[PDB]
Amino acid sequence: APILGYWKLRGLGEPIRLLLAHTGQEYEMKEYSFGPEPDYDKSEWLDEKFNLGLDFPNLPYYIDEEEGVKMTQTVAIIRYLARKHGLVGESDEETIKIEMVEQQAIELIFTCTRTWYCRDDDLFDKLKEEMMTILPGKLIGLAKFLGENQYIIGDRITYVDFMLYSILDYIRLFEESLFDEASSLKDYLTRIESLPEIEKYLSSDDFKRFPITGPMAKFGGSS
Amino acid sequence: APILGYWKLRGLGEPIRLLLAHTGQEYEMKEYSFGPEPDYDKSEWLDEKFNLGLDFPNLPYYIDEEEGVKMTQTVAIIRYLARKHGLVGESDEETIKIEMVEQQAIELIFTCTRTWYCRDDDLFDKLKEEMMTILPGKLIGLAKFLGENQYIIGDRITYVDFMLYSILDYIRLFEESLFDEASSLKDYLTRIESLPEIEKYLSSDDFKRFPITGPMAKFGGSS
Ligand SMILES: N[C@@H](CCC(=O)N[C@@H](CS)C(=O)NCC(=O)O)C(=O)O
Ligand SMILES: N[C@@H](CCC(=O)N[C@@H](CS)C(=O)NCC(=O)O)C(=O)O
Repeated sequence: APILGYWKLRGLGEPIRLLLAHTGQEYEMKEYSFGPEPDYDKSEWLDEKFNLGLDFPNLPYYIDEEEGVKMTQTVAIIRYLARKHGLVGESDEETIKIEMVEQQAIELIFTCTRTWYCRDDDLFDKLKEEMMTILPGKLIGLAKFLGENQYIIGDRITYVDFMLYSILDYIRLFEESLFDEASSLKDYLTRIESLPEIEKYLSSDDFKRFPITGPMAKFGGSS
Repeated sequence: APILGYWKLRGLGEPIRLLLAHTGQEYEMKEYSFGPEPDYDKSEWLDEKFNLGLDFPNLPYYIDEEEGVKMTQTVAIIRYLARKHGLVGESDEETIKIEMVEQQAIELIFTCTRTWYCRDDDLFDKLKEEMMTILPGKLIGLAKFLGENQYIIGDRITYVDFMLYSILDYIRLFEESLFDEASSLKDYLTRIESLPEIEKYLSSDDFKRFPITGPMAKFGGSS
């Protein structure tokens, strides 16, 4: 039984889980809980961080004793699963578009993370006003790149379609208004939400839209 | 004639340039300068940013009219060049270790960037203290992973060796002391610095260890 380990957060792990659900691959979900308020300690992880044989101990991690796989980097994990299930590029031309979108998606995660995890309230407002300036342009870039395609690379679904759903959804829940004039991307999310196994996943009583981030974060973090 | 476009900083562009020098590929370096103090305007870039036909306009970017390549994501760019010059994995097993190291290297960049660019003074101090706490453990992980290997993956150099060089060097310049319990990595930097074409590149009258970061940054922004 392959094992995916992560916090009880959508976070970075959700794209991987969406891919797994889509591809029908069975896995055990190993979840870690933070400690109580007001410090939300990571003892649950830190007591085991070095006992799993991981080279670069981190969450998330992916372990498959049967295939001798033991990894710990989100993008490395998802690319590995994508390669296995044929959800990668088939030309160098496709691979370029895909890896750009991958990296554009990760860029959105870093700009969102640097704000949502900000401790100072005054700095949070500066970071947010600043984000509200930056994000429309990124979403328009994505809409343009997508055009009238069903998925980001065409009518074939790729691993970055799952990486883009999660981050776009998180942003959506942060501020609907950012999508007020982006029906193209809202239509795209709805297309993904209607893939059978995704519908199944989002319907599960395990699934909840929040928490997205850790309990120490200003946005998300709170069921 | 391929064009690589970046600021006149080492930042995310340097790994790509180290690879290009190593592989003997000819390129034009298109550099952008910041404005005068104390605003350091980005006009040189922003005047032109959306007029280059890039899908996700950003620095760095890579353009090759001849092969119809036009990209804007550092990891995507370097992987593209790696694929073309055979500096990628030769099994899925190698590719896993490579992409882990890639992502571990990018993790180091995001930790150091979130600190060196910190707009607040109190948070900068906390982030620097947090960094000093986090980093020894990461470097030790890298030293262990490397062991008695000449390069990070083994005896064949890959693109993630150039990624790892740059970020380890930047960290070295930030605080030597961080390498006290992981001295294996200083030998590794020396091995990289002695590859013929790298030696050539680092010996150039155009090469300087600083500036690493932009001039608005709290560390690394001064030649
Ligand atoms: N909630 C964040 C991600 C949180 C997360 O996964 N953090 C990781 C670091 S990449 C972690 O806690 N690692 C465990 C450790 O500290 O060793 C998001 O939505 O992007
Ligand atoms: N010097 C920083 C990176 C600085 C950098 O390259 N910034 C990029 C962000 S990807 C930039 O200026 N891009 C913004 C743009 O092109 O508009 C480092 O240590 O890596």
